[PDB]
Amino acid sequence: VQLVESGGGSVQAGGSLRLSCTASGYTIGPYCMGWFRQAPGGEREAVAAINMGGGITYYADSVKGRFTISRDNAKNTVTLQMNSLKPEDTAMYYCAADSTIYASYYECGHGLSTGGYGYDSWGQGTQVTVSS
Amino acid sequence: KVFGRCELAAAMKRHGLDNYRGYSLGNWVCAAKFESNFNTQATNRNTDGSTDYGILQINSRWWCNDGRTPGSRNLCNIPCSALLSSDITASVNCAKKIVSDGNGMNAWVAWRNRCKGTDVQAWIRGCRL
Repeated sequence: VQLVESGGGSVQAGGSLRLSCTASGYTIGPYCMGWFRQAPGGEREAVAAINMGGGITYYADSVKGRFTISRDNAKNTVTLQMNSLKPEDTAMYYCAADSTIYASYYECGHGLSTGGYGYDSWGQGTQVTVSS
Repeated sequence: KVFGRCELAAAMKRHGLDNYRGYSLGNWVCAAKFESNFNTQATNRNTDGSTDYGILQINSRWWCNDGRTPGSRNLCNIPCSALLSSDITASVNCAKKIVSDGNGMNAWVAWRNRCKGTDVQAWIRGCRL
C-alpha cells in the first residue's frame, strides 16, 4: 500500500504551493488520505485529511482556511494546495493513508487530530520552505 | 428490535462469532452496544450522504446498497435494509466479511475506543449461553 509524493519546495511568504500524493495501494481504498508536517524543533503535527469516498475534509486550525485538500483525477491521488504561506509552514510534509475500510462511518479528521491513529501508510516526505 | 446484552450474546454465539478470527464473543457484543446500543433498527445518516444500518451500524457507502449513496459500494453485496432485520444474520455475515476482509474489528472505531483493551468477557458475564 505504497504512497508517492510530488510537489513541494521553496515558496515565498504569502505564496501558494501544490503538494500531491498518489496511493498506489490499488486494492480497495485507501479510506483516508491526509498530510502531516514537521519542523526541526517540533513533534509531527497534523495538516489535513480528506475522506476518499464522500470527500469530507478536515483541517488543523493551523492551516484551516488557507490550505485546501481534495482528490485529483488520477486514482487515489489527493492534492494539498497550500495558500497564504507563512515561514511557520516551513517543514517536512508527509502523506499518509489509512488502508482500513471502516464498517460504520468514520471521519478522517479524528485519526489526523489524534496523532494519526489509523494512518498505516506513510510517504517519504517533501520539504516545503517558505522563505520569509 | 432491541436485544439485551445476553440475548444478543446468544444470537451472536449461535451465528458463530465467538472467537471468529480470534475475537472473543465479548468483542462483538460490546461492539454492538456502542454502535447500535443493541437496537437492530438503529440508523444514522452521515454528512457524506451515507447511512449506518442496524445492530453493527454498517455504512452504506461501502458494504450495503441503500440507493441514497451515489458512489456507494456494496461489498457485502446486500440491500442496506437487510441490516435492519430483527434477525441478526444479515449484519453478522456482513460483519464477518468486514472483519475477515483484512480490516479487523478496528473497522469499528467504537470497538477501538470502547472495547479494545478492556476485559470484554464482561459483556457476556452472567449469561446462559
